Amino acid sequence: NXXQPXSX
Repeated sequence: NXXQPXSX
């Protein structure tokens, strides 16, 4: 998860 690129 995260607003970051595909991850988690």
